[PDB]
Amino acid sequence: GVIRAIVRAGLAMPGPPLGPVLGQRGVSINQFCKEFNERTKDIKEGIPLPTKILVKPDRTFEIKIGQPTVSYFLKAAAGIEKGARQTGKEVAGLVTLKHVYEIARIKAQDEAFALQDVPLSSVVRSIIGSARSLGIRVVK
RNA sequence: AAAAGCAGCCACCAAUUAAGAAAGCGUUCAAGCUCAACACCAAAAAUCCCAAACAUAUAACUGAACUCCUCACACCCAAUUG
Ligand SMILES: [Mg+2]
Repeated sequence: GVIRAIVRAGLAMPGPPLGPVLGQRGVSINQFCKEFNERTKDIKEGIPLPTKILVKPDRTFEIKIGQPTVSYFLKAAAGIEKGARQTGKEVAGLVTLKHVYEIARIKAQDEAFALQDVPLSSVVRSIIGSARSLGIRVVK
């Protein structure tokens, strides 16, 4: 019916997360990989991009890609790749306010990513809480 | 190389208008099914089980050599004794 993937854009086509996991349901991996590579080339690579693949009963696909994620997104915005081993103890990310405003503004895009709130405060609160759960803390 | 929500540890925020970084079930692994919440909502052993038997007429009856009623009283213990 519907599957949710998070394979990295730059990553061409692995095996487990796109081979047997999908073969059990019968698919055409060629077209899926081609569309994924096209969407990856359409924008700078090196960032995960979710997707809402719509598996039709006629063995046809209609991929629906979106904006980057939140984990790696904030990890790259703060400047640290690997996260903390124990949070919130092992602090790491220390983001200011202007960067948070900018990242929230550029994230406020795809409606499929839960954008049922008119103001942006409610939306940015979610990513702020997610960062708090991570080894990142909001400065100022 | 993997556990993403349950091989192991951390904090467990918070957007859905209004509620789990997940309380179970099932997944190598994700897939699927529920829940927390919201909208009216005790019996068994060998000859054969063993007293008939009734729930609905007024709390009181029956029941000794125990006590009493007429008379006179020494006349219900092993061994032993007087
Ligand atoms: Mg007498």
